[PDB]
Amino acid sequence: SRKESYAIYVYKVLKQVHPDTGISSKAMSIMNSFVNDVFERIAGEASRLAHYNKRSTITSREIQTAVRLLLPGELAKHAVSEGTKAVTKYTSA
Amino acid sequence: SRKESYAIYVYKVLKQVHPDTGISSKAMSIMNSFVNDVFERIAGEASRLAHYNKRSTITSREIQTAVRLLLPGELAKHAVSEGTKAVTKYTSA
Amino acid sequence: GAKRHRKVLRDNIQGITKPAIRRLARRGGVKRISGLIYEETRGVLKVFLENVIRDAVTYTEHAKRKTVTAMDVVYALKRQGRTLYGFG
Amino acid sequence: RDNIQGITKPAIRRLARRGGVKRISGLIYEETRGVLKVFLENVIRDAVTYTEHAKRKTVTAMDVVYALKRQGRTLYGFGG
Amino acid sequence: KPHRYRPGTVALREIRRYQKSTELLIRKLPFQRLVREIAQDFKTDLRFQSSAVMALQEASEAYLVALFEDTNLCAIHAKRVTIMPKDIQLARRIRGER
Amino acid sequence: RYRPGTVALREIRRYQKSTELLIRKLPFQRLVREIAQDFKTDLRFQSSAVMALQEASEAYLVALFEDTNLCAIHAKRVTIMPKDIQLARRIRGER
Amino acid sequence: DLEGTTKRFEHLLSLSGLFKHFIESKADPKFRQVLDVLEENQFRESPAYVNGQLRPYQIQGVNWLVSLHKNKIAGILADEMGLGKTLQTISFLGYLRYIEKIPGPFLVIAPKSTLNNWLREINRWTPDVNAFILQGDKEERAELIQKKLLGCDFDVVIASYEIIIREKSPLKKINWEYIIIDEAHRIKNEESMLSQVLREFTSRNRLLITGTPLQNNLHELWALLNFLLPDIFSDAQDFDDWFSSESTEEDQDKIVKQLHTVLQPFLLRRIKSDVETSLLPKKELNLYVGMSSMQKKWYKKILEKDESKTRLLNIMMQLRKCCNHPYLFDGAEPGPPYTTDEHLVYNAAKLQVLDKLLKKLKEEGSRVLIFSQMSRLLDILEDYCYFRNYEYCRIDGSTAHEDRIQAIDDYNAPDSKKFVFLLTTRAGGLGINLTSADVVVLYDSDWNPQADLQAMDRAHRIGQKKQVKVFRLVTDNSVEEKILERATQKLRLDQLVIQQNRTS
Amino acid sequence: AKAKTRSSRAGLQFPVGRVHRLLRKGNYAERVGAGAPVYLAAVLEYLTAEILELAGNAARDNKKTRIIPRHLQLAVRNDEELNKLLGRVTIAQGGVLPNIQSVLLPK
Amino acid sequence: AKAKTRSSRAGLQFPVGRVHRLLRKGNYAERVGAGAPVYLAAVLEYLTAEILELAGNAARDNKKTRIIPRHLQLAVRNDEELNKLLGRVTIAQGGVLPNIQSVLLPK
DNA sequence: TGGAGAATCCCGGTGCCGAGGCCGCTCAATTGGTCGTAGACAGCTCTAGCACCGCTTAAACGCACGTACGCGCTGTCCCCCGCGTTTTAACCGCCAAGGGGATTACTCCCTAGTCTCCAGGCACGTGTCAGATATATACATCCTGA
DNA sequence: TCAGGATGTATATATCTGACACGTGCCTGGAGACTAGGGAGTAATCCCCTTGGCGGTTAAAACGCGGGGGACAGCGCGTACGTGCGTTTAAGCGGTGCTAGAGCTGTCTACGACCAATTGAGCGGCCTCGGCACCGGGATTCTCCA
Ligand SMILES: Nc1ncnc2c1ncn2[C@@H]1O[C@H](COP(=O)(O)OP(=O)(O)O)[C@@H](O)[C@H]1O
Ligand code: BEF
Ligand SMILES: [Mg+2]
Repeated sequence: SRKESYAIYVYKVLKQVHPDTGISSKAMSIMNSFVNDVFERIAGEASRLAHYNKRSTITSREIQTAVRLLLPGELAKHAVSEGTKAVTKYTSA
Repeated sequence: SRKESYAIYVYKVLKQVHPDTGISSKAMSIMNSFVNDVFERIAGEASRLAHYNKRSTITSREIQTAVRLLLPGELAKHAVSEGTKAVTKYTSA
Repeated sequence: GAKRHRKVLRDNIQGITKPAIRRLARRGGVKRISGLIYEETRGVLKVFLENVIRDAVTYTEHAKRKTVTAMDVVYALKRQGRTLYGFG
Repeated sequence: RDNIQGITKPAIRRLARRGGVKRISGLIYEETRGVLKVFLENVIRDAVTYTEHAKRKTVTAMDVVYALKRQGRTLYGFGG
Repeated sequence: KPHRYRPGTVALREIRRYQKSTELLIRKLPFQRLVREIAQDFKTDLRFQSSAVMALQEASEAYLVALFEDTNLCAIHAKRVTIMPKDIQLARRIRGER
Repeated sequence: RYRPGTVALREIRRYQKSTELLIRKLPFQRLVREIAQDFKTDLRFQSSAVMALQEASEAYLVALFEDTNLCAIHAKRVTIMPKDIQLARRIRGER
Repeated sequence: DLEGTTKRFEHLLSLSGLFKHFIESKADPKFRQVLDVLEENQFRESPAYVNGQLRPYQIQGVNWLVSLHKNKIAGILADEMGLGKTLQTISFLGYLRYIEKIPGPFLVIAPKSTLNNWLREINRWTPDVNAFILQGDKEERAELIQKKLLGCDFDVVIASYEIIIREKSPLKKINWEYIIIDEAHRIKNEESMLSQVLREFTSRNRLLITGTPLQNNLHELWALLNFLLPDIFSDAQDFDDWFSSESTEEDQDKIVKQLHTVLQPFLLRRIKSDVETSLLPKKELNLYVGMSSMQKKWYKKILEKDESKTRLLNIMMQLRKCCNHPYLFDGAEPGPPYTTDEHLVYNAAKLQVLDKLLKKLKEEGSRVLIFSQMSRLLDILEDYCYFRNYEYCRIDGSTAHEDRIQAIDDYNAPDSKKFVFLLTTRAGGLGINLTSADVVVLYDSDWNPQADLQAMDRAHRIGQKKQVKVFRLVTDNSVEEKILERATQKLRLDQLVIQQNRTS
Repeated sequence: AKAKTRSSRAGLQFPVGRVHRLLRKGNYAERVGAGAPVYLAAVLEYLTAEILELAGNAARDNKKTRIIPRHLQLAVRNDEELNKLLGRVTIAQGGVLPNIQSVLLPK
Repeated sequence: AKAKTRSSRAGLQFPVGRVHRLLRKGNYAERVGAGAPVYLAAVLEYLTAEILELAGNAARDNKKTRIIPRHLQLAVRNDEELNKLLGRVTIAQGGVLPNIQSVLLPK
């Protein structure tokens, strides 16, 4: 059966960052696990926020708040900046 | 505005166990918090069990497994016994 | 004169006095206490409170409120893995 | 059947060296064997609970990963 | 001659007293001022509930009591009876809070 | 001959530089099967399942030994001891 | 009891049938049983047991009070302050002491600065009365309760506001004759613990006294009134909606006559202007001064939130501090040694005109009094008095029991060179007499204008041999202007009906 | 017919209907079985009765007749299963178990 | 017309559509907004890029051209914020940071 | 091997305030239908787990030997505890005054559901080169003796 | 203090190979389009609740000081732990053999969602007295110095 992951996207990001560096299979699996784990943490926190405020819709504002709760210190500012930039560009075009 | 809790039910259980002992208000608030917390723990564990097995229903089998995963030792054994007793009585009657 | 400026030295963290810290240690079961424990304890408490209050304020500000509530504090604690019973 | 003794003395010394222990007592070995047995008991009991719930008869790597995650030790690299 | 107790007797008596009681051990106004001052660095002009401040104080005192128990264990481990900042730091370092 | 405490430091550097496992595969596997024998009979393990158990166990023990070392230093020693292990686990709350 | 109820109705029903209407507007115990049967069917000589002379209106007030006593009905001595109402009370207690020959248990309540005055005047006039100032810590109150209060070795006892709250249980055991309540301003609230504990004591009569009548509302009015005759009213919103708040909707202004005629024999209020007793009025000036140029910058920093990184949770109070004085905001005084010089007066808006006025009044011989809300502002004023080296005495909240007395005496000592006298507002000006002073100045405005009036008339009483020159300070183009506007609003919301009370 | 509550049918005291509603609206899965609320209510009742029994004994052990947070704390921290369960939980106004270390005491 | 993927029009590399699907099929809420997946995908891409550049630097310092779990471990444990984030995480075939206490080293 | 002083417990009386019982009503829980799909169950394939044997060799083991370190003991001195006395700020009542959080009513636009279609992503080959492996030389570093 | 021997470790270079980077082919899941309706947003109103100051009491913190006992440093000694070496032992790798059971597909039915009507269990409001927390005296027990 067809099983999916984030391998191709992680590889594209790698070729954007270090243009001539490869990555082994075990490391690739590790980073797949990392992306899944972070995704699930953020989504769970956003879900709990939305239920907390008796709303029934996860929006970019709940995602932003969950990011600010989970990520530590200087990481949070850059993360929210990247998210805001992406959403702004998406809506503008 | 209506606000619902477990006061009356905790009180009925108390009157079954210790027929004459009372209970204060802060103690009742603590018991309410305890019941809510255990509810949430069991329900979340059962939810992730159902998701792991690619099911879409929370059944008594999921609840039983979640109890067995959360409660320690004798608590798990007697809780399983009580839950099974209640389900058997519910179906047979 | 020159008395209107004789008391400007609160420094709120000093509000956690030496006797209070000693009482806390006694409840913890400590029989004898060094003299440097007080400043160290004040630092530890300040860090703990900063973390909890940051989380509670984030929850509150998300909810478009201006009043930190007992529920917000409870959820901050629970998010730090310190569940608190007795406040709803 | 005395399988815990299969965790030999040199293996424990290697683990201690990786942890940074320069000089090791002699009673450490039984203590560490007991600690390891307790840890394994907890993790395997949770893993077998997941396996039995899934109505399988084979303990998969995912069951171990889930059990570790439940106890609070997330493990990266064995699938998802 | 004045009647003085041997050092440690009053310490043990206080230990029994405070492990018997349950009231809060920090003065409420100083604690509230501290909380408000700390909050001032995150969002200007907040407004706490009394129950919120009480919850903060409960949690803080429970945390400090547990930390002092661990500190006592470390101090005993070093064959002392006097708790020291290195004992506190070891307790937090093992807990994973440093 | 090397003076005591030299080969030990050399081994410290070597094993902190390395990455592989440190326990023999088959002894660990027999131990795992024996332990699981007490929960349900006639289980059956995937090789990756057993490997995951080994990775987790070794990581756990290494971290525990770092904490034990800290306690031993705290008592002004260089020799870890059972009571050092017990103190470390009690502080972590595994007791 | 019920016989007393019938006796009371003998005089209440002797007024309009409005008491009957109130009984019949209840939505009812057996008071109707004694009502139905009735429905279907002196000493004007200034008696000499006092040591002094009684004024004519004083004798009239004593006669009104003894009429209330004979009717066994209550009332309120709402006579304007400083009209010898202490003398009225002392002569009335002498009346109960001698004419009825009943010196018994009596209870009087006064503010802390004023516990001295009652004992001094009772000693000056009727030294035959056993009176205490029940002060001291727990133990000083302990032997006082144990020895004399338990020994029943007294006639009257003088206490403060809070001490009765502290000693309710050893005082409930003593059934009283009078619970004398000076400056009855704490009663305006029903949930006030003082009211909560004064519905508990049982005296044969309950003589409420005041310096000024109600402050804001018919609500306030019945809040005071309920504790006069409670078994008669025992009702909460009936009294309000029965009168409909000065015809709040139709603005008839004629139904006020019902209330006013009910209260006219049921209250006794006189004005200083009618019966002078001093033959000299008081002047009033509002010294509108500009808000200081230097603190203009910080006032902008407060308005636009510009110094920074500080709390502003009560913009009212923050702006009010700024309008009072700049240096209260913890840092306007840059000097690490905290210089004390003409820079303070230069930087504070009011103090320049204040220094001019002080130089004027020192030469003019005016003996001045200053009131304020901020004890810290009084600290700054104390430092500035040190700068100018004037003699004075500083009474503030929480000074002492004896030190209040000694400072008052030092100021009021004859030929006292104490030119100024620093004082707070809500702790200082509640009943003391300072006729040795003549001019009263307010540093700030207060959201209780009736309290302000209470304040200015400290020196404007019987014994004032000079013209009272009032100089209130109001900052121009400041929120204090709106303070004054709302103050005038609340003055007129009450004073029109107060003036209608006397006329009809 | 005649209404008879599911809690009564199961022979419980906790509200099966309320628990079923809470499982429904909690977004735990897409569907909820019919025996899940009964099982969960039985488990919650068992745990509640267990702690109440222990705390009642603790309260009677101090010659009291009303349960207070101190009594709850004593019961929980003295029973080892419940101590393991509520290992991360702080009970407000609960206090601490009396315990002085071995070497601190006078010899 | 001709489609243009949401990832492309947001300027990302991670799949916005896949994240949208996972959010919807994950029982996190009844409804899912339209900017939630874009935001979440951008954040995930940021974190991935961060770890990747640190691991690439480590591998280059080790004179290798491929990234391995050892390099991931070194990057994560040498960056303090990432270490705080992944505090309860074990990386298979990771190893430990080289570290010896001062008192153990010879004098 | 002791009484004397301080701490603590025993017992009864008192005031209070919150736990516990009663009551109206409303909204959530139950009862009874219809309908659609999740999953229970059968049957098939073929992967991957279990079992055993043979052979190589690297690690584990048992023992010898020496010294470094743990641990007990002693003395010293400094710093914490205990207690008496003075000062300070906590604590509760009180007074205002706004503001913010909840409620209620209405509206609209943003998300789920449905359908169509095609290209992005996944499974499957394939070559090749980065790393693993094996040797050889260079150098750092430890250790005993001078 | 240093010298020279000895041992382990890094640095250099030549050779395999199997794990990764890349190309093909296909199919399924994401994008485009369109509709309905309900959740979220906005306005207006209100009323409780948070804040800041003071007033006055009083309990707790602050402060000073003697002294004693515990932290700490040094010293000796004796044994338990580290280092090395030869012998044994079992891990690791390979290979062959077999089958349980994991994973998938297909059918169909029974169970859960949803809706509408009904009713009664639980919630807020209201009253009342008994459990509990002092408060004082007296009695007992503990600690400490003889
Ligand atoms: N009839 C009088 N004869 C002499 N002096 C009087 C008389 N009435 C009042 N005074 C003086 O006027 C002052 C007013 O004091 P007091 O009676 O306490 O006024 P109040 O009771 O209104 O405060 C007193 O100090 C008193 O000396
Ligand atoms: F006239 Be009284 F002193 F207020
Ligand atoms: Mg008078």
